[PDB]
Amino acid sequence: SLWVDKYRPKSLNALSHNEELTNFLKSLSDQPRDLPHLLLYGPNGTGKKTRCMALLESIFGPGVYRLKIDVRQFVTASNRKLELNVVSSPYHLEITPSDMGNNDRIVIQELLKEVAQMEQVDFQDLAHRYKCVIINEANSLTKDAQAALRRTMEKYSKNIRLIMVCDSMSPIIAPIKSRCLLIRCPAPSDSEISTILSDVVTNERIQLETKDILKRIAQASNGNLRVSLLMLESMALNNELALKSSSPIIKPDWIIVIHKLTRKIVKERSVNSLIECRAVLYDLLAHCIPANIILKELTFSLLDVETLNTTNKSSIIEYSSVFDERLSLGNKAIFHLEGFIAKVMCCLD
Amino acid sequence: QQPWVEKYRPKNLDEVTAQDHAVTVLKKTLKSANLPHMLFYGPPGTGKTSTILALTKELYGPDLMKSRILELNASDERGISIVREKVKNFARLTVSKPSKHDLENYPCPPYKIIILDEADSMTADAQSALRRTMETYSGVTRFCLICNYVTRIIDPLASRCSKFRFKALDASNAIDRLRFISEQENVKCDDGVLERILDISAGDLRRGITLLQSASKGAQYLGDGKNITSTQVEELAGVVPHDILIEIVEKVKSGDFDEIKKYVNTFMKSGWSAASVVNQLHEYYITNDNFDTNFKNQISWLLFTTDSRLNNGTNEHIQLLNLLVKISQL
Amino acid sequence: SLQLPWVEKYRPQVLSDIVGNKETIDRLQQIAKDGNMPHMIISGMPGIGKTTSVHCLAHELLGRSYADGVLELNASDDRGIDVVRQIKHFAQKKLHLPPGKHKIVILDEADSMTAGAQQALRRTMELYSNSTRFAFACNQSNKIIEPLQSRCAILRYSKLSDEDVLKRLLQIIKLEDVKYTNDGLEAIIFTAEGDMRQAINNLQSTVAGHGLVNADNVFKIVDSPHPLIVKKMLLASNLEDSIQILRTDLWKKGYSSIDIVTTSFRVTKNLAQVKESVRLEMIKEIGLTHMRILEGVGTYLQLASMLAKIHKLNNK
Amino acid sequence: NKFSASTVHLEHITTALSCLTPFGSKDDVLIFIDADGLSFVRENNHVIKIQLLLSRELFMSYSYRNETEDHMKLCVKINHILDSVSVMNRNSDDIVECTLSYDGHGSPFVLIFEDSFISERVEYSTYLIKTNGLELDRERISFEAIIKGEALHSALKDLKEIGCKECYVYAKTEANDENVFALISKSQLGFSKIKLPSNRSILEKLQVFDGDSTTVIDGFAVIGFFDFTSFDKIRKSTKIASKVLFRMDVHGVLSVNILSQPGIVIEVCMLEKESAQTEIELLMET
Amino acid sequence: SKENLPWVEKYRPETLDEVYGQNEVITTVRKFVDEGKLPHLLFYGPPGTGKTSTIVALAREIYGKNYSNMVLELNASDDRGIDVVRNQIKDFASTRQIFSKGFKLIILDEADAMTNAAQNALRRVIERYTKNTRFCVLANYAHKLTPALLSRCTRFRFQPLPQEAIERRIANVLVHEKLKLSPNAEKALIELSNGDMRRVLNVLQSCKATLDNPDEDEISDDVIYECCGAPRPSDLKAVLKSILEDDWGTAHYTLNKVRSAKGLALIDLIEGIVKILEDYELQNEETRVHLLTKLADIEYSISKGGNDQIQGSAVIGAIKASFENETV
Ligand SMILES: Nc1ncnc2c1ncn2[C@@H]1O[C@H](COP(=O)(O)OP(=O)(O)OP(O)(O)=S)[C@@H](O)[C@H]1O
Ligand SMILES: Nc1ncnc2c1ncn2[C@@H]1O[C@H](COP(=O)(O)OP(=O)(O)OP(O)(O)=S)[C@@H](O)[C@H]1O
Ligand SMILES: Nc1ncnc2c1ncn2[C@@H]1O[C@H](COP(=O)(O)OP(=O)(O)OP(O)(O)=S)[C@@H](O)[C@H]1O
Ligand SMILES: Nc1ncnc2c1ncn2[C@@H]1O[C@H](COP(=O)(O)OP(=O)(O)O)[C@@H](O)[C@H]1O
Ligand SMILES: [Mg+2]
Ligand SMILES: [Mg+2]
Ligand SMILES: [Mg+2]
Repeated sequence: SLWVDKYRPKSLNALSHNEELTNFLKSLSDQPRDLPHLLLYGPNGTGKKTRCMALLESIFGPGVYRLKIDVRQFVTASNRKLELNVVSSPYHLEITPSDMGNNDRIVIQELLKEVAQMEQVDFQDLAHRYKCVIINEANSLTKDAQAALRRTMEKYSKNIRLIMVCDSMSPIIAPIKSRCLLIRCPAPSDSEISTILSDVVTNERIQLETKDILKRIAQASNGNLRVSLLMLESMALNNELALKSSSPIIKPDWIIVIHKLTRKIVKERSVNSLIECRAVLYDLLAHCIPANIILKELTFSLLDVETLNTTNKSSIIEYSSVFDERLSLGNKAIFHLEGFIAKVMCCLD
Repeated sequence: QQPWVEKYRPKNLDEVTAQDHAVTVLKKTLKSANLPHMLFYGPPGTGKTSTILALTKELYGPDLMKSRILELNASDERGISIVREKVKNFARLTVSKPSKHDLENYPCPPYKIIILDEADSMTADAQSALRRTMETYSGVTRFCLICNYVTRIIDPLASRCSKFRFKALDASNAIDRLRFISEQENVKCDDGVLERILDISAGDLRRGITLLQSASKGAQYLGDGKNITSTQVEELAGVVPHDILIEIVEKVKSGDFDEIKKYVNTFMKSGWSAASVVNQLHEYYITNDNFDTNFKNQISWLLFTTDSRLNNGTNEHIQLLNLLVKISQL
Repeated sequence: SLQLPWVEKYRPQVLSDIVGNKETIDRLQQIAKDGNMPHMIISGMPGIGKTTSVHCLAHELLGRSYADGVLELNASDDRGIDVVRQIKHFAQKKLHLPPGKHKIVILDEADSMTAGAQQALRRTMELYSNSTRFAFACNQSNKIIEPLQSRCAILRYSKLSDEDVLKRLLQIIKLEDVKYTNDGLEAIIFTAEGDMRQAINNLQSTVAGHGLVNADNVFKIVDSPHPLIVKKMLLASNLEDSIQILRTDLWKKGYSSIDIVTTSFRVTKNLAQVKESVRLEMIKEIGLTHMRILEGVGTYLQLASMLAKIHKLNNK
Repeated sequence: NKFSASTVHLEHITTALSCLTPFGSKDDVLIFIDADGLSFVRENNHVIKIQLLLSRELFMSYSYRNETEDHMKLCVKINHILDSVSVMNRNSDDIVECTLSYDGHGSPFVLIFEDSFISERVEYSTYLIKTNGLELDRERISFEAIIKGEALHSALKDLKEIGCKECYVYAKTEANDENVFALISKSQLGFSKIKLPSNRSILEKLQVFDGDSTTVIDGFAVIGFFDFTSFDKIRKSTKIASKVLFRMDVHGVLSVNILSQPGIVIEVCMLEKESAQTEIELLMET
Repeated sequence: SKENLPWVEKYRPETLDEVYGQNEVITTVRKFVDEGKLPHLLFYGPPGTGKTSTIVALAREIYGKNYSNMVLELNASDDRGIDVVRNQIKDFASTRQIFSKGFKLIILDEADAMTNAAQNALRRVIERYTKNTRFCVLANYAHKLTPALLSRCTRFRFQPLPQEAIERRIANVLVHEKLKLSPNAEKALIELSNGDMRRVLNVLQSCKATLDNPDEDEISDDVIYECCGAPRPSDLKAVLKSILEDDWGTAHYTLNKVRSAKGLALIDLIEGIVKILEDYELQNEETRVHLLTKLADIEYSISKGGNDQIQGSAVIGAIKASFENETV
């Protein structure tokens, strides 16, 4: 398996990148009977899902990591048969309503309502009494599945509990946030990522030459542990079980494509350059990369150019904010992704 | 047992704090039988659902409720078809005969109540198909609409429904309830606490009771028998520490775009919410006396625009960086 | 309980009593006498005589066989492809008509028909063109498919002028011996806006309410067309007067904000003496206000803000 | 229990329910409870109304202990009753004793099915009441015809098979025993006519009056223009009719009276269209 | 019976005498009824102005005991698709009225919610059976009705209720409930209604419930403002004066104190300030534009929620900004 999964912490005592948060999780799990609904928010890849699974182990004992997949099908308002993968555990449940699209409403109103209606009592029943359902990517719920959750998890909370993992809580409506306990998961420092990578290379044979390259991995990952371990394995496979200080820090292909787009924008500012930028943006979108991420990375690559003055960067960030707001309240992403670029190269000239 | 929010839910109308302008009217309804159609609107976690459930319990009782109450929320389909058949049929139903126990213990008004919670999520056609359903069967059926944004309720429906605004629960009107919960849950706190909880929870008692529950859980876990301090509740809420805010504003005072860019980049890794930091910046910049009128006039609009953009579900790194850059160039 | 409304009581029964479209009406009378009436599509706006002319044409043409000759179908009747497959037996029917006369199939409101029905109507119009003729009457000619318009002679009815409205009003008045004055009839025509039916209805209402058709009595029960008040509001010089109109003549009169926004959109589309950039900016502002109104904020402050933005983009 | 009725001849109430189906199949039904018997009333679009009546003699027990009011009115949906009795008639060959019950306003309509081993009990929810204005004037009858059930049922079936978008009725009795009664239809075939015979076994009595039900005259005919959508609502009731009585007044109301063999009495009131008259006369003089 | 009904439904007019405010239309329809000819009517106006009441009372003075067999009332609570128009309305219109009260009446309440296909099909039912039936159309939004339908219907506009009509009806309600209302309370009620009878009746019912002794106890303006939760005029004037003259900190403190004194919301304060601003004698004409634009944006944002403390500061900043161009 991958080094992100093979070395995944499988308990609350195995966490080693945030201790205040681990103490808080232990405090929550000491008395599991009055556990409220929890909303874990923080940067991507900090270990929010790992912390949730550790908490579920701590509350329901070992038994929560034995996942198996259930195929569950619905039908939209019209006769549109739909499928959703449901990975389930003897003590908890996990679904990703965002994977089905704008029709997560039927999923929330049928699957979750059915599980919340069942009492789970087994001959006069914390452990296999209430149920825990994990909503992965709670940000992508389309402002309506969050409305169907306001009463589902407030009326049937005696036999079900909700713990949702979301990076950021801007797209989550106020009523949903009000009913839940907010748990913040800060990103680990570079020293902690270096320590984790050192442990991995100690249990592995990557044959490090200097422990200042693990620091380079940590700095290049921008606080993302999954990405850090992915680069570690990448270099420790392309460069053999050997990591020299000359080894190349591997970055995702879409990132370097966005950097090339940035350099093209800075160099060439003309209508034909705009059309080629559109072609590259279409190629990026053809890989199912979300448009907000494309805009964010493009903006933060444009702000990294050393040949731009402060006024150009301020204009770039203002246009980025305006077009991010437009993208949020929009249907087609290409219009806004093109408008941002057009304004950028109309300002740099 | 159960979360303190689902354990201290008001059971009668006398447990509903801070809303007397509406609870008094609903209590006067008990002796009479002229309950009008009600439109409950207000900020989240203000007690609308609790108030209506308490009123229903006091009017009917556990036995007659199952026959004289219909509750429809956003968790179930409420399209035009459902509105035109199911709600209409329930409104057309005859009032069930109350039992002798019910008549001798409860007022048992000669009508039923249809509770449409989260009515703001209903479409305009569904709300239009309600007007004559309420008007024609007003004498045998009553309607209660619960919503957070009154603008999402169409004007014709808002005209026929009596409007009851539920006030925001601040530290001046909900301190007694939180104190009661604390003394009944044996929660020890310093002076100033249980007021900072209500200040952080802007007009929301549900969150001001969940925060207190989490603080008590942690305090019981640590096991030193010491009170809960303001720092602990603040940290648990998600409030940015004052030192980080001071560093942010010093970087803003500097003006350098790349310094601000890197501080924001390292700040977004901490996971702090953009809304909370924006609110703290608002408090700092408006209540200070070191800034001129023009500075405050411009920054109020800047913070307003940033908050409006954040409420729409946008990237917080782009919005926070833009707000700080703008504040650095005023 | 025995009187019929003046709209139906005075509906013309002969082609000579149909005011307006002088040339078109003369052509229709010539077709009535000569015969050999072609397939026709009669378009135009409401209240001009598109159905009072097709029915009169069918009457004066078929005459005594107006019962076995005129198959009238309209939106109130089912007109699916199945019906078009009632329209086939009627066409196949043989009736001994005078020379030059043909059966008429009056499909009133042909713009609301389904496209399958039209694709079958083409078959019927192609196989049975020598015995029966089709007279489509609609409000927008584009709703009839091009293959059907190809086989038909398009006759477009223009808006009725003030003189053809005044002449018919004078006829109806002389028949109803009501009292009037010149200003009252001018106001009735002004509020009619090229509609004969609306003019008749307004005259009937004024006579019933008061009896004397003067300006005051007409205007106290019939309101001046609000599209014109919207146009007056949008062309104001300073914002004071524009907001003043918006309030007094549109808000306190009971008009809904959404109605004002839609009327403003149409007025801007048809506005004159305004630059294209200004027109498109006003269209954008009106669209934003429409969005705000549809989302729930149906307040007078939104309309005031829209007028302020329009003035701001006008003065610069 | 303010009302209680027991019977074992469930086929009678089954035919009563199947005679109420033509008047829409998912809507409200009015049930009038009085000392004389049990009556179901249905109305459609304010243009046609049916009124079946189950007499006290059809039940061994019929209490009606209600004293405050002489008659009791309740409104229950018909789809619920149909869907229930449909699955209850699965084992109808068993000796079932139906028991109707009603405890007053606010109480459900009970329908107990006991087989001496299983006692199924159903409580139908009663709805608010929105049906007499649709009644012919008894002093204004223009024609009164008594027709046999089988002949009328056959004529209605034929008119259904011909389509019969619109229908016409004729009632002329000439100087001699020339009782003419016909059912003309405006159908795809064109102008079709079904003429009832003048013999006394099919047409027992035809009498045409001058709108007063007292003065009989010959040589004049009363014409009724009816929509066959409403006219087909009596076909399912004529299927079990021994004799059918037709009455119409000058206000344009046709009152079909159906008697079954004691059995069940069915009263249907039908409204006349606005309105071909000369075509009718010319076709029947021909 | 009629004593356990809401005041909005208990005080529904039964005859055209009791419909106030709308005088011209009532006079015209009374003359139409007496003359015996009734055209196809269309009633237009704001909600709660008395359209349904007017048409129902007219159809009770036109029919009587047969108001249930001569009038077919269809509204938004009923399906009104193409099939409904083609079958139910067509069969009601074609049939005869048993000669009762001449023509039959069809009332289409809330016709603005009807689909365009149904309205287009109704055109040839309105003008074919006009000899037997008369159609009435009730709508609040005229843009949702086809122009052809508007052409064949006589348009009567129901204006917002004037002050005099509200005063008369409030007096009727008071006498029928044995209540006392001060002149200032009546002013406040008639002003908060915005030409709505239903709002008046609901607020009066809440006022009666608020009073300890519904009889012997008067409804002052304070009671009205407490029950309806609206700012007092003095509160709005004080907030505005603090914003205009005092500094930023004092203005912020005064706004917060005013809102916390009685739990006042921000949207009602915004509206109250907006009216006073509308009255002002501005001399720059960009003050007005900035005020309207900024306050409309703030109101829309409030309509979608957010930080209620950021929005108050936004309001203060918008006012100060706009009223700095006045001195320019
Ligand atoms: N006035 C009050 N007195 C006591 N508890 C209250 C009050 N208002 C709210 N609460 C508490 O707030 C929690 C939730 O209140 P609810 O009224 O059910 O939520 P809400 O008002 O419907 O907000 P929504 O559903 O998001 S619109 C419960 O634990 C209540 O005990
Ligand atoms: N040219 C005309 N001269 C006199 N009266 C007319 C004329 N056109 C229409 N009318 C009157 O309008 C009414 C009949 O309306 P129509 O002519 O059928 O309207 P229309 O042109 O068919 O518009 P649509 O398509 O039905 S909305 C009667 O009251 C007529 O007297
Ligand atoms: N002119 C009036 N005089 C007295 N009471 C009135 C008047 N207008 C309205 N009301 C009251 O307000 C209630 C609602 O008015 P309605 O006439 O039923 O509805 P409406 O005015 O047609 O508004 P919509 O468009 O139907 S929401 C009535 O039941 C009356 O109690
Ligand atoms: N405390 C930890 N110790 C070691 N590895 C960790 C720790 N926390 C997270 N990780 C690593 O990070 C990877 C991804 O974490 P993940 O659960 O995806 O975070 P998020 O839920 O925020 O995306 C896991 O494969 C895990 O190995
Ligand atoms: Mg609620
Ligand atoms: Mg026409
Ligand atoms: Mg109404």
